[PDB]
Parts: sequence; structure tokens; C-alpha cells
Amino acid sequence: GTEVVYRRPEARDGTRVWELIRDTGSLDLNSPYCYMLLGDYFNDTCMIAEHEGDIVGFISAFRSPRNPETLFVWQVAVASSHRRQGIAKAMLTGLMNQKACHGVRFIETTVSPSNMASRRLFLGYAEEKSIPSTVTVGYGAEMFPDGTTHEDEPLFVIGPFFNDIG
Amino acid sequence: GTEVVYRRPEARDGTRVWELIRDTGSLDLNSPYCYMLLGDYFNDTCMIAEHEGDIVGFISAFRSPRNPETLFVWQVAVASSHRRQGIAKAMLTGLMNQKACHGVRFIETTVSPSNMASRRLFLGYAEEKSIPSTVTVGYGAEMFPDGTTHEDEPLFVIGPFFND
Ligand SMILES: CC(C)(COP(=O)(O)OP(=O)(O)OC[C@H]1O[C@@H](n2cnc3c(N)ncnc32)[C@H](O)[C@@H]1OP(=O)(O)O)[C@@H](O)C(=O)NCCC(=O)NCCS
Ligand SMILES: CC(C)(COP(=O)(O)OP(=O)(O)OC[C@H]1O[C@@H](n2cnc3c(N)ncnc32)[C@H](O)[C@@H]1OP(=O)(O)O)[C@@H](O)C(=O)NCCC(=O)NCCS
Ligand SMILES: NCC[C@H](N)C(=O)O
Ligand SMILES: NCC[C@H](N)C(=O)O
Ligand SMILES: [Mg+2]
Repeated sequence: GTEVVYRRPEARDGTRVWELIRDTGSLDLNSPYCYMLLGDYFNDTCMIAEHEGDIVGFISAFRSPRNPETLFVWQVAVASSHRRQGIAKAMLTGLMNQKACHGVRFIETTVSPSNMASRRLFLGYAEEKSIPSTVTVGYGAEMFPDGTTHEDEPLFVIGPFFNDIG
Repeated sequence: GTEVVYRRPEARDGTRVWELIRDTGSLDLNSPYCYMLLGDYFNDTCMIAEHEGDIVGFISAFRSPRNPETLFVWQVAVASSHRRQGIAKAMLTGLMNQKACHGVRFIETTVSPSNMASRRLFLGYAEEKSIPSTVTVGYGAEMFPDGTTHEDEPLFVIGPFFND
């Protein structure tokens, strides 16, 4: 085998990341331009996984502007062909080592009910680090547009990763 | 008639903002969830305009994480009903005068060449302030997906606003 390689995205990755997100089904697809922005302005806090030249994983995240100790994790995707190999866990652990994630004391993310593997990713991460997790309302189904059905997006708060140091 | 009123967005505005952008038929439409995140996490650098209870304008923007003296302006939309009344100018100048924009020295934004009104919004902002504008390559058409056809998105850099 050929090991999966991990790196930050670039603007040029935007199309291929877009294609990865669209091919999941279970994520809400943003514009290609959005993923170029993430690769450009936000790439210090995002991650790509590649295998034999193909993008097989992506995480988008950003530090909250008002609450910078919080990293919001937006989308996590691994290509169908490459699931259950530890790529998402490796991307999340690797994201949290990045220089721009120094000092992050909480992760926030929303995980619906049908994103069952995603729930195990995030709650398993908290377990393995022996860190608390809590779930609040997040964005309910009612907030979404009329005339299609979206699941609730409850908010997971994972942390604190480290103590308040006097 | 009734004055347009301006405010920061909130997460709950995400659907209505999505619908405004959709209805333009001419902006890259993101997910409804994206606009909820903008209203939640980025609201200090965004804005809404409303008239008689309807959302008629939106800007999204954020300060660049690496280069926080730069405000990136992502999307600007005004409902077709309400165009050419100065709502976009009012949203932009209002935005730049908000607390969260103190210390911004540059605006960055992309403006495709057929978007004549957007070009005028940004270049007119620079011109009224007597501040430089510069255009560089941005995101060319070739970056966008196969089988779709997108205009180039050249990058406008407006500034510096001041020289401290
Ligand atoms: C969430 C997602 C990114 C996980 O990526 P991944 O690389 O396969 O995940 P990993 O291999 O790193 O596994 C992370 C955790 O979830 C668990 N897990 C992942 N996929 C699972 C599955 N299908 N069944 C059971 N457990 C699973 C792993 O066992 C691991 O938990 P553990 O730490 O208790 O060992 C991936 O499933 C994805 O993109 N899914 C979208 C499709 C989808 O879930 N659709 C649901 C609607 S049909
Ligand atoms: C770009 C947009 C936000 C401008 O909003 P607006 O509220 O109508 O703009 P304002 O009234 O504040 O005017 C801003 C500048 O644009 C000019 N302008 C706006 N619409 C114009 C048009 N149809 N004709 C020529 N000038 C135009 C104004 O004269 C003003 O320039 P000035 O300062 O030289 O006088 C709006 O056209 C819009 O939402 N368009 C749809 C979204 C988009 O950009 N789609 C892609 C393009 S087809
Ligand atoms: N965590 C995922 C949240 C939302 N469903 C999205 O795809 O952006
Ligand atoms: N400035 C607009 C850039 C892009 N066309 C979008 O709609 O996001
Ligand atoms: Mg142009």
C-alpha cells in the first residue's frame, strides 16, 4: 500500500474539494468558490487527505472571531471508497496540531442524527483525550428553507482541552 | 415612504438571506447552513438591509485570519426591487464604520468582469475616499469545475486606507 498524505488545502483545491463534498450526499454543498475561499483565507485551520493523487478527505474549520479559543469544525468528509480506514480521525488529530490551532480550548461542530459515523468521530476524539463533550440545540430543522426537509443540527461542544492557567 | 433599516444578521436569518442570494440568480449560491454560520460566527462583519419587513440587502465579510488588517468582502446582494437606491453603498460604508472593522486597512473582494454594478460599488468607494485600488488575477475561470462555465474572479485590493 501507499500511505495517505495529509496537508493544508490551497485555493486551487477548491474544485476537487467541492466534488468530494458533493459526492458524499450527507453534507450540504456550498459553491466551488466557497471551497476556494477556505483554501485561500482559512487554510491554516483546514486539512486535506490524499491517496494515490486523489483527494479522499477534507476538514474545514475556523477559529471563532468573537471567541477565539473555540475552533468551529464545519465539514468533515471522507470519500466512500476510503472510509473506515482512520482518515477522518487522522485529519482531526492532525488539524489540532497545526500552528494556527495553538491555544484552542474547545471544538464546536454540529452533527445531525443521520451522520452517525460523524458522531462517533467527535465523541470518540473526546473519549480518547479524556475531555468532556456536551450537546445543545444548535440549528433546528425549522430554521431551514421551506419545501425541502433538513435534519436538526445540534451543537457539540468538546472541551476544555486544557485548564485555566493563572 | 418607509426608510430601509440596517442591522447585523443572526443565525435565524440564514434562510431568508439564502433566498435573497438565490433569487438574484447571479451569485454563487452557498448552502442555507453557510448563511446561518455567517449570522452566527461572522455577524460582526456582515449586514442586512430590510424594507417593510423584507430582507432587501446582505453583505458577508470577514477579517482575513492571517492578515487581519484586510477585510474580505464575500457576497453583496440587493433585491432587484430595491436596486439603484444606494443600499449597497449604505451597507458597505456602514459595515466599514462598525467596531469590528476598526483598524482595517484594506478591502479585498473579487468582481467578475460582467458585474458592472459591483465594480462601480467598489471602485466608487475607493474613488470617493481617494484611496488606491489594484486588480490582480484572483480566481480564474479555469479553477472552476468541469462542465460548468464561470467568469474569472479577479481580486480587487482597495487600500491602504491609512499609513500607521
Ligand atoms: C464521518 C466520516 C467523515 C468518517 O470518516 P472515516 O475516515 O470513515 O472515519 P474513521 O475511519 O476515522 O473512523 C472514526 C470513528 O467512527 C467510527 N466509524 C466510522 N465509520 C463507521 C461506520 N460506518 N460504522 C461504524 N463505526 C464507524 C470508527 O470506528 C471510529 O470510531 P472509534 O474511534 O470508536 O474507532 C465519513 O463516514 C463520511 O464522510 N461519511 C459521510 C456518509 C454518511 O455517513 N452518511 C450517513 C447517511 S446515509
Ligand atoms: C451589485 C449590487 C449589490 C449593487 O447594489 P445597489 O444597491 O443597486 O447599488 P447602489 O445603488 O449602492 O450603487 C452602487 C454603484 O453601482 C451603480 N449601479 C448600480 N446598479 C447599476 C446599474 N444597473 N446600472 C449602472 N450603475 C449601477 C450606482 O450608480 C453606484 O455607482 P456610483 O457610485 O458610480 O453612482 C446589485 O446590483 C446586486 O445585488 N446585483 C445582483 C448580485 C450580483 O452582483 N450578481 C452578479 C451580476 S449580474
Ligand atoms: N457538520 C456539517 C454541517 C452541515 N450539514 C454542512 O454540511 O455544512
Ligand atoms: N464577490 C462574489 C464572488 C462570488 N461570485 C460569489 O458569489 O461568492
Ligand atoms: Mg472586473
